[PDB]
Amino acid sequence: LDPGLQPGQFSADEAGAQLFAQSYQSSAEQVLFQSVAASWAHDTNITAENARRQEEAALLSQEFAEAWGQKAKELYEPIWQQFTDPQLRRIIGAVRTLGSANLPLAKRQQYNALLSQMSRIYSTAKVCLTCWSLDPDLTNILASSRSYAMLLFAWEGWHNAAGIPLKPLYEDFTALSNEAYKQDGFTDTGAYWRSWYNSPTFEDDLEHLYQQLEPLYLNLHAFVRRALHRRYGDRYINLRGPIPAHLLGDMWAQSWENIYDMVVPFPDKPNLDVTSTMLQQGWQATHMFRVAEEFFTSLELSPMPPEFWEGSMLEKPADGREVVCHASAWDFYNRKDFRIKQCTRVTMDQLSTVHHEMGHIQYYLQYKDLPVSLRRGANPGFHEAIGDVLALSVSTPEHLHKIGLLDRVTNDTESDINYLLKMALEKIAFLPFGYLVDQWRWGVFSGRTPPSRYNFDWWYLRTKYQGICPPVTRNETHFDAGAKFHVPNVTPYIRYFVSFVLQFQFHEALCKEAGYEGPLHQCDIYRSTKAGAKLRKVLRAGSSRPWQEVLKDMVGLDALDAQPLLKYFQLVTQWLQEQNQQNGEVLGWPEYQWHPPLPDNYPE
Ligand SMILES: *[C@@H]1O[C@H](CO[C@@H]2O[C@@H](C)[C@@H](O)[C@@H](O)[C@@H]2O)[C@@H](O[C@@H]2O[C@H](CO)[C@@H](O[C@@H]3O[C@H](CO)[C@@H](O)[C@H](O)[C@@H]3O)[C@H](O)[C@H]2NC(C)=O)[C@H](O)[C@H]1NC(C)=O
Ligand SMILES: C[C@H](N[C@@H](CCc1ccccc1)C(=O)O)C(=O)N1Cc2ccccc2C[C@H]1C(=O)O
Ligand SMILES: *[C@@H]1O[C@H](CO)[C@@H](O[C@@H]2O[C@H](CO)[C@@H](O)[C@H](O)[C@H]2NC(C)=O)[C@H](O)[C@H]1NC(C)=O
Ligand SMILES: *[C@@H]1O[C@H](CO[C@@H]2O[C@@H](C)[C@@H](O)[C@@H](O)[C@@H]2O)[C@@H](O)[C@H](O)[C@H]1NC(C)=O
Ligand SMILES: [Cl-]
Ligand code: NA
Ligand SMILES: [Zn+2]
Repeated sequence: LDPGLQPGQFSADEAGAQLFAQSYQSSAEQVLFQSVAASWAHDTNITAENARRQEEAALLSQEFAEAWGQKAKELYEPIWQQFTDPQLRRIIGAVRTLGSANLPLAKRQQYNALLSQMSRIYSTAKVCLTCWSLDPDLTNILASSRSYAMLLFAWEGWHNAAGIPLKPLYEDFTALSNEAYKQDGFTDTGAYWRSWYNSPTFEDDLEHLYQQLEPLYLNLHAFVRRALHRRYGDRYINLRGPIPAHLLGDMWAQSWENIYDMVVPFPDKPNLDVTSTMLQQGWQATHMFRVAEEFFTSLELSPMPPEFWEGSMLEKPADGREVVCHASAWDFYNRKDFRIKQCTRVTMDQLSTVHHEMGHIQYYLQYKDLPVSLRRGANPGFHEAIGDVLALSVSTPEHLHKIGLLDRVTNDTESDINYLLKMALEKIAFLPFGYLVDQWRWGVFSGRTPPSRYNFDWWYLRTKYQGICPPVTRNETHFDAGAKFHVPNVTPYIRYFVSFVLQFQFHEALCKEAGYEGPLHQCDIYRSTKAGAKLRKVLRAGSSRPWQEVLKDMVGLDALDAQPLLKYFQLVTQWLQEQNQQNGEVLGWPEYQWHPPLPDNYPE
């Protein structure tokens, strides 16, 4: 560790702790910068040499964390929790958590190499028949093919290609992860991840929210399944069974907006999927980012800096390069560089993704002057919800009209149902998946799910929550969890479930603040500078204050609450119920064992 990056001496008291944190800050920014830069060089240009550089950057970060972590303990262990400066308690709190820096060097190198290889396997996997990548090829097939066999080929090929090779590495990762966080005093890595919400009743709180949301999901499910039956027939759709996992428009069945064309109740109202118009009008990636930016400046939030437009990767490279395509927003921790890396396609759902990612950037811009340790969301759910909140306004027919993507506007009950259904396919359908992923991982971390039940426990949860089944037989050679990015990339998931609740709480608060008086799902906060100021206050706080308090100041409540989401969707909730009753549907999938047959001519 460079002389310049090592900790010196400070008095063992609060005034010295302030001096400590300031000195940490100065060297931390240099260490984070080099680490994020090496990650960037790799992820926008995957090569062995880039990987080796990234691995060395990670080791350097571990060394830093160890020196400053050990020093924070040495000087402040008896007294940090009693400090008068609450920001300073949070900073010391973060600095003394060593994580992977608790590993001896040899396990460090093994841990870093495992992360690097899991990521390289996920992002370079291909399905060959001439090889299809996940982005754009397999995404497009899953989104717009309607051929059972083609969808099955893409689904099965992806799951096999990414998942199977990941399993030995993921087992070794899990062991070392646990070994690391056990030395910081947690039972397993999952306990550590859960501690970020600082809520003794976290798991119970989540389960109480899910119980209120599940009826909506059950009703959406029944309706969609019925629509699928009418297209695919009773051989491949069981009206009392789970839905085959390849038919819902997405590789993970995680959101269903791409099958909107199959379920839309009133098809001679305005077409609410504007992808065509976007293509017809010749939208490019850059237009999508500029349109998102302009929403943000309409609120008197910050524009993207020059360094964002010069630095970002906003399209998949056409040169020789292999890249990580999964969309991400990057803070280089130097108060100056911020970038998005996305293999942007010209679709409506990607317009939302652009907003999601710009939400991350906007947070980075607003809190960049805080101490590095506080440069994060009030909780991880907050960071994931910013961009989605704006995208709720953008997707309203009224707003789409204003930006030239919808000629006709209508304000009638049929158009509303169409709109709310489209939104339920995006939002309601995700809830079970958003909940289940970390249940899987918590079980793996705690040892409840050993390697010998990875796929068994995955599909138990996928069926339990989502009501889907694999369209071909799976066994424990398969590692279907590892065919989802966040798993080999070691990115927590529960944040997305929290996000999907939070974003409706935020939407209701910002619509109220903007003076809007109509139904929640028709609110557009565009150009509301009052809404901007309320949102800006959250962003600027970073993690400096308890998330419960930040939320209370924003929405008038100190807890996650499903009531705003329920109110948003009220009309379609009522309507789907009535439709399912009228059609004689069974809610749920009591034939839980059912799986579809293979096609006759398959794979050939
Ligand atoms: C789409 O249409 C709805 C419904 O509009 C109502 O019924 C229609 C058939 C017409 O007769 C309309 O004239 C009628 O308002 C619109 O929602 C309605 O918005 C208004 C305000 O924009 C709401 O009124 C407010 O009520 C509060 C008290 O509760 C007062 O303090 C305010 O001064 C204001 O009068 C009204 O509650 C609301 N009604 C419903 C059904 O919720 C909706 O705004 C419109 N959509 C768009 C995007 O224009
Ligand atoms: C596109 C996005 N990408 C992550 C990237 C997270 C990441 C963290 C650390 C290193 C690399 C990447 C994000 O920015 O958070 C995403 O992964 N989802 C958002 C999203 C948006 C709408 C609906 C659901 C979700 C969940 C999630 C997903 O698509 O699975
Ligand atoms: C992708 O990364 C490689 C390194 O892994 C880059 O190649 C280096 O480029 C510099 C400047 O042209 C050369 O001096 C080095 O000798 C190259 N190293 C190797 C081992 O090839 C490459 O330029 C990167 N590609 C892009 C488009 O950024
Ligand atoms: C796991 O499965 C592999 C591939 O085939 C799968 O199982 C057979 C029986 C078919 O039903 C097929 O549709 C499935 O996808 C096998 O090659 C493998 O040996 C199986 N068992 C083990 C222990 O890996
Ligand atoms: Cl999280
Ligand atoms: Na999609
Ligand atoms: Zn995100």
